[PDB]
Amino acid sequence: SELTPEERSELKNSIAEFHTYQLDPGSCSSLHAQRIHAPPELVWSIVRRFDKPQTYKHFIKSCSVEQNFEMRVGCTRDVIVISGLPANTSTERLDILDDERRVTGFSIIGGEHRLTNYKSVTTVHRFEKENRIWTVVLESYVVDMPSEDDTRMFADTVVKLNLQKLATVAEAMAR
Ligand SMILES: CCCCCCSC1=C(C)[C@](O)(/C=C/C(C)=C\C(=O)O)C(C)(C)CC1=O
Repeated sequence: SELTPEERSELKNSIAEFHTYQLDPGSCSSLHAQRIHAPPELVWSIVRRFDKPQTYKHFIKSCSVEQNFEMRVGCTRDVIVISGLPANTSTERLDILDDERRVTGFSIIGGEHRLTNYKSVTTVHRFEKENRIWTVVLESYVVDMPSEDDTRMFADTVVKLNLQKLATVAEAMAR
């Protein structure tokens, strides 16, 4: 369940525009994709909701935002992760929200974990071939490379699961 040459071709321009980074030495990047057999805007409605990432993020326990919270670039959230993980909390600034083009992204700017300078971008993309509408989501990130330990593996495993749960959650709401 990875993207076909055609989906790849269609998404080539989105990758160039939102998922291409100028790396700092000592940093790395990753790109993940997820087909979702559901409508784009449904997917998009969950992805944009920067105050409720628990809706589709596997390992989030709770997420609080400030009083009278309004969703704008520069606003933060404090995420608490579930028990038994090697992280407790994360605090995150929304770096992008384009409802027109369906692009968000955020940076992890503190918390009790070991990701250093993590920033990701998430984009939702509509597909159609004779009466079948479906969605592909792309998510990329940049982080610092890490004696101990193993932040890339953590990041890849977490985004992959979140993308699988996103799909599961949105395909249900397509009820
Ligand atoms: C080793 C089994 C995979 C679990 C390790 C991931 S625990 C974890 C989790 C679940 C995180 O939310 C990571 C989230 C990430 C990388 C992406 C995202 O949430 O979109 C942080 C608290 C920010 C960093 C972190 O360490």
